[PDB]
Amino acid sequence: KEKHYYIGIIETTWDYASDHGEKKLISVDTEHSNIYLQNGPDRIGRLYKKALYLQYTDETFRTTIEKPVWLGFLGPIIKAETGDKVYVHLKNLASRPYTFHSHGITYYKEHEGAIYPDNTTDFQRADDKVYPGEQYTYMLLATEEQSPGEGDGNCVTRIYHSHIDAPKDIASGLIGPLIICKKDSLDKEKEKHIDREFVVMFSVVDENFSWYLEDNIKTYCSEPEKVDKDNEDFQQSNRMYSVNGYTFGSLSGLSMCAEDRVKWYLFGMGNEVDVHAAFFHGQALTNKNYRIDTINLFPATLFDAYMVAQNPGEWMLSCQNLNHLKAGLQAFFQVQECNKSSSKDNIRGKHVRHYYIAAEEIIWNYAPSGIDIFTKENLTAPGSDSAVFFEQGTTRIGGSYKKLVYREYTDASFTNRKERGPEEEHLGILGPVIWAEVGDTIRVTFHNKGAYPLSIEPIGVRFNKNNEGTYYSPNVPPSASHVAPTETFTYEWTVPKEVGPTNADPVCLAKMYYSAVDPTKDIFTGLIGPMKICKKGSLHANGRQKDVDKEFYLFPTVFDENESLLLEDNIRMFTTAPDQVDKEDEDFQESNKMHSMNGFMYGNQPGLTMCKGDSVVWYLFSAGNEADVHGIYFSGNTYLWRGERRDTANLFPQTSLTLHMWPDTEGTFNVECLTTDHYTGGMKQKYTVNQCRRQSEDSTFYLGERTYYIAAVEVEWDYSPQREWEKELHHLQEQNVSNAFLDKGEFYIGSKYKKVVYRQYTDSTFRVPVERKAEEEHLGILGPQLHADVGDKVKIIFKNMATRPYSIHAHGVQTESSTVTPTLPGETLTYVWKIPERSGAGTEDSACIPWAYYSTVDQVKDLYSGLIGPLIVCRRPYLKVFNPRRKLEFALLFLVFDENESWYLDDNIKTYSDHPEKVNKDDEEFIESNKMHAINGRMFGNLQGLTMHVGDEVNWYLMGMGNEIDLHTVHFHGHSFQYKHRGVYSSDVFDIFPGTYQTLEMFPRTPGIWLLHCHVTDHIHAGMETTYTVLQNE
Amino acid sequence: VNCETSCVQQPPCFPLKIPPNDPRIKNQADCIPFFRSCPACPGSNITIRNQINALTSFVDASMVYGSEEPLARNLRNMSNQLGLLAVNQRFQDNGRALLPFDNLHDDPCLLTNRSARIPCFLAGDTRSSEMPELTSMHTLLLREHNRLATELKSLNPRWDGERLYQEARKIVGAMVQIITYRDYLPLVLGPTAMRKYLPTYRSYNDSVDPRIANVFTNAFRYGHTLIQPFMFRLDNRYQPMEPNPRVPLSRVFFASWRVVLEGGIDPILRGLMATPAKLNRQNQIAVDEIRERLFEQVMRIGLDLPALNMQRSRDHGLPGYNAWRRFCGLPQPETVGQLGTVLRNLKLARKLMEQYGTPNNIDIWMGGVSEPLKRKGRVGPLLACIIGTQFRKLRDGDRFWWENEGVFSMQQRQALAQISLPRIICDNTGITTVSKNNIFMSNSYPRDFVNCSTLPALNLASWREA
Amino acid sequence: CPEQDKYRTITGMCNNRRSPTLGASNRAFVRWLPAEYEDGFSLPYGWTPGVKRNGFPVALARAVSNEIVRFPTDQLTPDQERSLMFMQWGQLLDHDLDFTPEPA
Ligand code: HEM
Ligand SMILES: *[C@@H]1O[C@H](CO)[C@@H](O[C@@H]2O[C@H](CO)[C@@H](O[C@@H]3O[C@H](CO)[C@@H](O)[C@H](O)[C@@H]3O)[C@H](O)[C@H]2NC(C)=O)[C@H](O)[C@H]1NC(C)=O
Ligand SMILES: *[C@@H]1O[C@H](CO)[C@@H](O)[C@H](O)[C@H]1NC(C)=O
Ligand SMILES: *[C@@H]1O[C@H](CO)[C@@H](O)[C@H](O)[C@H]1NC(C)=O
Ligand SMILES: *[C@@H]1O[C@H](CO)[C@@H](O)[C@H](O)[C@H]1NC(C)=O
Ligand SMILES: *[C@@H]1O[C@H](CO)[C@@H](O)[C@H](O)[C@H]1NC(C)=O
Ligand SMILES: [Cu+2]
Ligand SMILES: [Cu+2]
Ligand SMILES: [Cu+2]
Ligand SMILES: [Cu+2]
Ligand SMILES: [Cu+2]
Ligand SMILES: [Cu+2]
Repeated sequence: KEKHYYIGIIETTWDYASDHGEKKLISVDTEHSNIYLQNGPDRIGRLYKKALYLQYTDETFRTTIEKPVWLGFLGPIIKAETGDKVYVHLKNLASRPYTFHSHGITYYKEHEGAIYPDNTTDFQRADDKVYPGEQYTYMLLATEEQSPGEGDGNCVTRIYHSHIDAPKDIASGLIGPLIICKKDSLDKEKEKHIDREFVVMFSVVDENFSWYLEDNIKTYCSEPEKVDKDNEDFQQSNRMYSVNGYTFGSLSGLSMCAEDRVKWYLFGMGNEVDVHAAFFHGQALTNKNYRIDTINLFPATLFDAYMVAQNPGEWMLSCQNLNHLKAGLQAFFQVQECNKSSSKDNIRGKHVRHYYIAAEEIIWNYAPSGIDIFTKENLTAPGSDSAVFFEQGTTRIGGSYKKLVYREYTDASFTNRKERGPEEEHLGILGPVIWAEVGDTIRVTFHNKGAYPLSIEPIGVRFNKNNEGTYYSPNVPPSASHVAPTETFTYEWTVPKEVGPTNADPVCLAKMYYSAVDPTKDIFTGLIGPMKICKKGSLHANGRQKDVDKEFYLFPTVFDENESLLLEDNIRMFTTAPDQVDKEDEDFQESNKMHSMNGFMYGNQPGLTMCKGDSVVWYLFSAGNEADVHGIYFSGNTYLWRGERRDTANLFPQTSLTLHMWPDTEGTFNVECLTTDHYTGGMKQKYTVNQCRRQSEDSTFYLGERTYYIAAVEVEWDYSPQREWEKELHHLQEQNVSNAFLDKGEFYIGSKYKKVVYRQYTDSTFRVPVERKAEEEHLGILGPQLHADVGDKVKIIFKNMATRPYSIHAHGVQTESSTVTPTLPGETLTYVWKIPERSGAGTEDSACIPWAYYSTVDQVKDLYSGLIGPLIVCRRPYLKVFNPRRKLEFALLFLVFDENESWYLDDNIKTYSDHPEKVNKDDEEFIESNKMHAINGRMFGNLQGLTMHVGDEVNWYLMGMGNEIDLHTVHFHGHSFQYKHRGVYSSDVFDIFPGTYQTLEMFPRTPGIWLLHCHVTDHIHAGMETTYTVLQNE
Repeated sequence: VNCETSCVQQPPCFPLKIPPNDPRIKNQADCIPFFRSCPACPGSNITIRNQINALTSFVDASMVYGSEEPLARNLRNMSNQLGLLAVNQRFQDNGRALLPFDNLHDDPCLLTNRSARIPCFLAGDTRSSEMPELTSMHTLLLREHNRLATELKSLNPRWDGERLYQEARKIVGAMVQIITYRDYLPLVLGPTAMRKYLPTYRSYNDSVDPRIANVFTNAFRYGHTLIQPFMFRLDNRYQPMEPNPRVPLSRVFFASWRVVLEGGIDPILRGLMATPAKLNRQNQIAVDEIRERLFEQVMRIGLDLPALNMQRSRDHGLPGYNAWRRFCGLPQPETVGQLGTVLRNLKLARKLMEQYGTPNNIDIWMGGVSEPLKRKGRVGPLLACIIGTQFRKLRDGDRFWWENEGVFSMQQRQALAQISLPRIICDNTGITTVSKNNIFMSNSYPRDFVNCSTLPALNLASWREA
Repeated sequence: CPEQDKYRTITGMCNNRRSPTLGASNRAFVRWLPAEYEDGFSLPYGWTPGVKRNGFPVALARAVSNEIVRFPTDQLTPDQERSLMFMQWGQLLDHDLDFTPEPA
């Protein structure tokens, strides 16, 4: 099919919450909508003049195609099949130049629609600039490289938007979805064997980043002289927590039937705070044929869903994000009787599992011992990291908190306890682990004894309309929504095969339950509990898995006691002067914020013991807000998740994953969250492996015995050696134009920093450094590409030429001990790096996978001082026994380098600053002036070396490290990639977080240089972007 | 030093030099690549260099299940409690199971056919993809495991994944043993050598060393003399399958794509059953497909299998022909006329004396395969002795031998005694007409063929726990 | 080794209870005759130029193959009493018994 849609950009008045009456929302307190929607002489209101994509019938733009009303402000539904030459006729009636730039569809430079430096003539720059009163024809093509992968379904999620200054057009509204699908999956533009198709876009669309924002204020605000644009509360009222624009559940037309085979294309967009967790209330969904409930959406993240409509009623599609959930990021939908016409299962009353939990209040000390175990430093050490949290004084509470939490009882009387054995010793702040098989019927007798009404919200089981924990609506006695301080309610959940794990998922899956009256506040009180829904014929009578040795439940999260209802109590009870307690102070809020793992901080969680030969099945889950971006790391051990082998697991509010592991190294290891402000913030722990199997001389398997020479050397690091890529970009955007990171001004540092990196030397002399060849020139700040093949023995003969102690160590690589010894100024040491099968790729991993080799002297500060490098652990017959191989290998580290958190800040303040006597490290403007947003350590199209040929196989190893604000959405222009063994999955916008390491296989064909960037507003504007050169044959 | 691209004789390489007037390799500066086997004790000035067995010596179907714990786990289906071995996640052979692929970095598969993009298979042993006929046997046994685990789930519902897998593993392992000892070994050794070296089993002897002798790694390579120069594919009526009924063997090595894209494993098993093997004759030892073009598609130069065998015995420091003769209580010819008498072939004795100068120096494989075959057997007296001795030790020194008491019950042993390879093919493929027992003798269609319906299937009754 | 076990271990360990590694994987082969090396303990025959074995020059493996193994394929004799499956069980069986590792 030659498809010809006629896109048109207009400038219309858009209603964010189109009423019309009358809603009560989850945790929303009525008189709170007006924070974002009410119009006065200071607030802009609910209506906003915005740029919008519209579909038209004719080359003559006079009559529009009506858009689905659930689609909101998004551009018209564009679909493309494998080999379809889809044309796009864009017209711009708007007052400013825009564009059409599309994801995951092949285009020539004459039809990209994304402006940025790219040594190209005018003819190939006409698409890049479409002014008012202009028309352009965008010739697109869905190729074999671009179409859905093997493991994908028939259709996959894609997008399109205007691309002069990426985010500022999107925030102005210009964002439309594309639905890329296989060659013959569609009939009448409708996917074969699909009842309904709905597009869902979660985006806290920030109107402060919109062009028209300026012309939005002249009209609706009664006083355009009393308003500052640098005003946080004015900036808060304009951030629109919106799924398709319609905020506070104002989203309409979402009408679906019973047994309706419904497809969901959900994608996230915005900025750093756009940390999304979508969930369908009492609905079962499937991704890549895996059972899920909570999706995680982030800027430009492309994701699809298949759900069989079940359990009729009027439900909720809410944002997990507890801050987003208290900002009306919700949407109602109806499943109706029409009536079926099939049932399936079936089994309401069968296997009856009965639990008798009860809520109660206690003194919960986070670090019971009173000592940070990692160093033996105590919690009240002067000035220290842990001091700020664990100080008890005038206005600081200390280590103890009053917290309502779940605890299980044996029977209906609630008089005597079911006691916690050695297994339940690790749970702590977590309540009882509730577990079920497929076919069972779970009944929970909840006896609340706390002075606030509560409930229980299970995630992973089906529950009827009158057994739901939370309340929400389009329109005494003890119920399900409300369980008063004195009351008792009996829940009744159903768990069939329509909500249970399918063939593709492992035996048990990680799930969770939490009180659902005000989950933005109830959870932070500690009313969270682990769940474990499992298949038919699996668990023993006691509850565990057959032939699985240990079962662990870790719930790493930032417990915000400020959000706790027991805030007023904890103030009165532990602080010396309760009168002086300032709730609206930013130093006080960070104290009650307690970065923990199961309610334990700094390594105090026990009960995490296992032997050398156990079948360890970790069940993880998380909660919280846009700060909860986790990277839970297991040192010296590798787990298997869905045939993907990692050591670092990623969590976001309401994520729940089941990791499988088997210990091989004896020792006291670490459960440290890689997130650099959580780690020093209190999210690091200890798990132990004993010896319960005779030693027995092993090491009979050494198919390789390599030796490498690394050195932590110091040189001046230039983040932008030439700022010439910066000017052309801004110029081509008409932009102006200040740079907070690079410009020097009066006292700031600029681009040049004295940093410490690894480098490759010839030998033991450390006199002749290895020369970095053209193919390996893309490394930048990163060290030499270490290659290890399953069965190798990698020798690192490290030297520390730096002036202070550093250390070399890898991710997931097997070592001898549980400790990495630091090396000193002048010293030489040898670090044995063993490469077993478990340190290699999994059956669903691409044979060449990356690991991050780092430093253990100060993994927070050394990281930001410049210690990072890629380890490439491949399979076996890859090496060619030589070197040069026709499989281009690129490694890219996506990290916001916090120059503040270096060992050489005070040396950067003295050497390069014009006026050092005017630098206060505690200024946010200067702290921002030193967070250089750089891939591989190079900003604003500075990263060279990226060059490949037409008809090449180009490997991309993407490494994620850093902080809470280090969520990075890696996007390639002009071409997509393919993940999963054999390249079964395909995507052009990937999710890279502090801890994730992934190979991406790209098959390029179009010649020319292409924009390579993260897709986060701030980060893009922070120069986190480069290019790659695909050249045509000789 | 890279042994694959360099002809320099430095560790861990030992390249085979090229003689003048070589029928193929014209450049005497060239060589056939060769990696010395891994030493048991690297860099020792004390130990005498010995080599490592990466597998369990026992006949326990380790080629199916693996011999190391990481692999053995990864070969199982951990997505349920059915006790299954993982199957391919992209392809099926007419709705029947294949092997889980392994990622294409640059494994030998993506080399046999570039555009097909079929990687090597993953099995209990790293060599399952070497020839498609071998692949077909791996696939066959993997199907039989999953079939046995299924039937055992219905017969014993209380059983979990572990119990099902172990019980199905215990069966497959016993089936490999029965076929090997009952059908295969008498046809290798002949009646006389069978009676001598493999007497009737009595019970398990804990004083019998079950380890594979270094020499067996070379001596059992007699099978290289049985290789036909083609892979033979036959259709459902056992007629040549078009358009490639006879694929030269140098185009099938590591050709995993032929299993996946060229009709599955049925035309292969049929071709194995209804085509004769090559006979080992004294002037017709081994075909040029393995002598001249071994692994031609997956490396820089065609290898010479017989020459590698000889280079390997030296690498392993194996004594010569006469030393093994003396070990076996066999007379040692010292002159050319004596070697002529022992080989019952003077012309070949001469060729050997021209090469080696004395019979003492003849490499074990060459001397072994040169000896005239025993009646109703396919090795000579020296190989018979080495091969025979090895399998007696593997039988008598296995605690889990299917006939050893307590391994199986009496009724289980009785039920197992009814298995056969033909029946396994009947139970796990789209093939409905198979060879008459003995499968290793029959090979003429339709003379030596019966229908699957005539063969009783295995009775799992005595496996009911009740 | 446990007192009781109905199933084999994967490694083969504990099959012999008196010597539990016998037959197990990743162990040195047994030697039925003492090893014959050019230096008597490691170096293979044909490693050092001019160094004879048992008083005679070591023949190149490739030359023995050319003069003794090589035959024209049109002279090939099909076994009238063995099938190609006889060849294939042999290889399958060998792979149940031994694999001799080399450096990658
Ligand atoms: C598709 C046909 C076959 C091919 C391509 C093949 C190829 C090979 C190769 C390349 C080696 C290693 C050579 C070296 O570098 O020293 C080898 C060794 C071996 N093969 Fe063959 N083989 C096949 C058939 C057979 C048969 C039919 C038998 C026995 C009935 C056999 C017995 C073995 C044994 C016992 C070894 C030594 C294995 C070890 O311990 O590592 N082969 N073969
Ligand atoms: C079970 O297996 C073991 C091993 O085959 C049998 O032991 C073997 O028995 C023979 C004869 O009794 C031993 O040979 C002897 O050598 C000595 C020392 O040179 C010599 O003095 C005698 O002339 C005799 O030839 C052989 O060493 C021995 N092997 C081992 C490993 O101990 C055993 O008898 C078998 N038992 C049963 C019940 O079948
Ligand atoms: C583009 O061409 C210009 C010269 O016209 C040159 O500055 C530059 O090398 C080219 N761009 C890149 C980064 O390859
Ligand atoms: C930590 O040190 C303080 C003094 O700085 C001391 O009072 C306290 O005992 C120490 N902490 C503990 C609980 O050991
Ligand atoms: C496991 O078994 C199920 C049911 O037979 C099958 O569909 C699935 O493909 C298997 N999984 C693997 C990884 O082989
Ligand atoms: C390789 O496989 C393809 C199928 O992908 C087939 O059509 C082609 O004949 C094969 N190539 C050769 C050289 O046999
Ligand atoms: Cu985009
Ligand atoms: Cu964290
Ligand atoms: Cu980024
Ligand atoms: Cu793009
Ligand atoms: Cu872009
Ligand atoms: Cu920033």
